[PDB]
Amino acid sequence: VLSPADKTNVKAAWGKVGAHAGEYGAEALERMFLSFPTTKTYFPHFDLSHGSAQVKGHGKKVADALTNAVAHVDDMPNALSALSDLHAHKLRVDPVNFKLLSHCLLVTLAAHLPAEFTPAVHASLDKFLASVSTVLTSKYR
Amino acid sequence: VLSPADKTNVKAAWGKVGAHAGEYGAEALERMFLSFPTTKTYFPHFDLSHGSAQVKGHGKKVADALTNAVAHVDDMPNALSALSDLHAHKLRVDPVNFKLLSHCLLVTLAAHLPAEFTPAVHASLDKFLASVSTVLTSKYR
Amino acid sequence: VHLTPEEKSAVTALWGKVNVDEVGGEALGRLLVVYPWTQRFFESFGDLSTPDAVMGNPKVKAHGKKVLGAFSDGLAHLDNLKGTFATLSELHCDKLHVYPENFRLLGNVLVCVLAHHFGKEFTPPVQAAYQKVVAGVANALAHKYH
Amino acid sequence: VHLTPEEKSAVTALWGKVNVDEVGGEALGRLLVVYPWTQRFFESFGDLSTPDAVMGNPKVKAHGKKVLGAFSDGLAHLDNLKGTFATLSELHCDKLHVYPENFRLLGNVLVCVLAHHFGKEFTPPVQAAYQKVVAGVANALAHKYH
Ligand code: HEM
Ligand code: HEM
Ligand code: HEM
Ligand code: HEM
Repeated sequence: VLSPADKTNVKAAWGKVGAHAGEYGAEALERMFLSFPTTKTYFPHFDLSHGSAQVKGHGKKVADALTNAVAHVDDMPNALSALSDLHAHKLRVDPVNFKLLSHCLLVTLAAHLPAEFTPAVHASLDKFLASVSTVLTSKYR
Repeated sequence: VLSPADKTNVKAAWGKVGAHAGEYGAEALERMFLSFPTTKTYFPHFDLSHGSAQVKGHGKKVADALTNAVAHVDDMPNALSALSDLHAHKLRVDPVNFKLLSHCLLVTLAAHLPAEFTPAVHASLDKFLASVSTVLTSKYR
Repeated sequence: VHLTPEEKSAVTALWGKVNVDEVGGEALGRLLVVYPWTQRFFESFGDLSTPDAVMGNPKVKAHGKKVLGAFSDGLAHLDNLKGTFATLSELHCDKLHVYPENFRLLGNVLVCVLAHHFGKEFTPPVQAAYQKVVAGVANALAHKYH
Repeated sequence: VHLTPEEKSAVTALWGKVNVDEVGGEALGRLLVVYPWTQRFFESFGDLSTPDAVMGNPKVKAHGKKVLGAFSDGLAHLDNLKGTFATLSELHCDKLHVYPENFRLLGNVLVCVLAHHFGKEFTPPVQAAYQKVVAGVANALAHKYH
């Protein structure tokens, strides 16, 4: 889905996010790896330690991919075409992991923007992230 | 997602289904109600018994809605616009029930078309049904 | 539940700060708003047509409070989380017929609400401690589905 | 596991006919094809890049057979399905780290495969008996996640 309303919220929260986008994407993974250790299985060649610059640079990666989504939210599929391949085909990431990632992303959003992280915005973020996830796992589908 | 392949499959199996479409839609619910009795909670004014003509007529309803999807698979959202409202908004159906229904739908498909219910087709049907469900519950999203 | 001394200290030190009056409602509210299907369960709660109407419903905030209790209950009963929740499980299992996955949602939204209220103080490590508890409770809950 | 006399008669009567050589592979095969993420676990199985390559893999049909065993095992041990599966749970839980939900899918696809092989003989009522069993196994399996 994603309503004209959702669309508004997602573009709002992110507007808010700004340049810390990358900073947040990394916090997200970090949170993920600690709370969901099983996910750690995909980054075996990664230094998953606290200040790992590896995880640091990946966060930007993810973060930027999410930025690409927001700006092209009305065309995610075509937008994330490449990423779906990597994740579904090449990586074969268990769809469940997207639920775990999205969670930490939310948690991160919440931990930093108490002002903008309204119940309504929260919902639109969750909706948006599920869209992203669906496409990124759409090759399974 | 739903690839040019998926799309081919869905259209193929259904072509195969024919006039028995409605016949199967009802077998599907029946199977659902017996296997997942918690679902029965939504049809309290329905005679959920074996030959229930209520269940009978609903099956065609569901069945026809699935046919509408197949033919408009490239625009499910707009197609099931109404139905998403009914189910998400007005009925507030637990998304989980869609997983339960689609399962019974598959099970019915399989019990009737052993010839066309290939592992490849099975996958495409599953994918398709997930699509319909996501739309039918996208007002929650 | 395991919760290392460190983890325990993290969990305990946090819940200590938790505004029990308003967090349970904050979390229950958010569950209804984020997972709208879940609202089919609080039809007798009143107007839940808008998140505003949801976030300012006295029943919601009233109910959200009992929910945190059970959590306070469990948080200091990790030993026998199944013991503690038998009765509750029964209510939600074969009385409410609430799909156990909803148990997880709640848990997670509770995690966001906490993260919401504590900001930086809700570090990854504390989060993970909380992820453990939250899932223990949700598992204690859907126990009666066996 | 409850399975009324009638249900049991249904279950038993069915499994009796079940081609143990080829159903397990049929179901394991379909799992990899339907839920391709699941293939991350059988990388050492060989060529699984096409459904055909999947359905005609000797290790898949080789493996699919041990899986039915566990089921024959359980099917006739509904009394203590957790007892029967402790070792298996252990392998999949903290050895394979297979998300419990895949336990469910396998079960489901097992249902379709049966449905597929028995046709009309796989009535709703027998299906329901099987849904009970399949979920018991899946729950016995994810037991060590506690
Ligand atoms: C919104 C959700 C996600 C987004 C936007 C995302 C985005 C990305 C991007 C942009 C890349 C690198 C692409 C490049 O080469 O530029 C990547 C790689 C990767 N992703 Fe994700 N991802 C998401 C979720 C996940 C999840 C849930 C997992 C599994 C736990 C995962 C596992 C991986 C792995 C293992 C890599 C490759 C790392 C490497 O070898 O460099 N991703 N992802
Ligand atoms: C994707 C699969 C499904 C399709 C295509 C579908 C389709 C339909 C259709 C076409 C109607 C009738 C609407 C009207 O003309 O007023 C309907 C009604 C309904 N559906 Fe479904 N449905 C699906 C899944 C489900 C599930 C999983 C449930 C939950 C058990 C459910 C519960 C209901 C209920 C309770 C009604 C209203 C019946 C009445 O009060 O007359 N549906 N659905
Ligand atoms: C960790 C998760 C949960 C906990 C700890 C919890 C706790 C509770 C508590 C303490 C009560 C009321 C006790 C009393 O009447 O004395 C309750 C009742 C209730 N729960 Fe939950 N709950 C959880 C999740 C859920 C979910 C996911 C739903 C589904 C929407 C749900 C639906 C309800 C409803 C509708 C009632 C009201 C019962 C009535 O008044 O008849 N709960 N739960
Ligand atoms: C009904 C659910 C399942 C049952 C009854 C089952 C049964 C079994 C059995 C009997 C074995 C080997 C027995 C032996 O070595 O003596 C096994 C191993 C294995 N299972 Fe499953 N399984 C189930 C679900 C799954 C799922 C969902 C996955 C994930 C895709 C999975 C992945 C594996 C793998 C990869 C092995 C091989 C372990 C090794 O040889 O190192 N299983 N399972």
